[PDB]
Amino acid sequence: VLSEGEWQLVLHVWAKVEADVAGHGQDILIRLFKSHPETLEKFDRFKHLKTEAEMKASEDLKKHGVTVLTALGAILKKKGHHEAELKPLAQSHATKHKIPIKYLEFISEAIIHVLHSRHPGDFGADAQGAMNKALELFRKDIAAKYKELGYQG
Ligand code: HEM
Ligand SMILES: [Zn+2]
Ligand SMILES: [Zn+2]
Repeated sequence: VLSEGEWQLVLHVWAKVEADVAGHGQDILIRLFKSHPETLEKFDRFKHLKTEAEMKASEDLKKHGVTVLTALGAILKKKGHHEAELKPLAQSHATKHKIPIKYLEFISEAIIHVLHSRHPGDFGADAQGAMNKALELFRKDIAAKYKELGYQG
């Protein structure tokens, strides 16, 4: 798991995200969809977006990026004790949206990339390592719930 020093790194970086939730959210979803256009196919809501310029122009996509980062932030702030927050998310993503764990890996890479792009000075390799560990813990706990419900992978 994460050391206290590592949680400190994660939580101090997150405060920088909270200074511009919509901007980070929009950048992360666009990075995901450009890097892995197969992920776009899971969203009936967005699958009509064919080009990067169309994604940037979508107010609805920006709104969902706020939804995603708000939910992720609430989880990170629980410092590993996130069972009540994580369970409804695992439920809906396994049983309704049908999102494979690999796509959670892809969005984790997108988050790291955008944090680096927006915060090149402050987001050094130690914070990157710590953020990677936090996102791994998130995936590990979701995967456990997926396995319980008989989805896993
Ligand atoms: C950081 C990881 C993620 C977080 C925190 C997250 C959070 C959420 C939240 C809070 C909702 C709305 C409530 C719900 O339906 O559960 C949602 C909806 C959804 N999510 Fe996720 N999500 C994440 C990753 C993904 C990925 C990687 C995909 C697909 C590749 C995905 C697909 C969806 C879809 C299809 C919906 C329904 C959207 C709609 O039609 O309104 N999510 N997400
Ligand atoms: Zn891909
Ligand atoms: Zn706008």
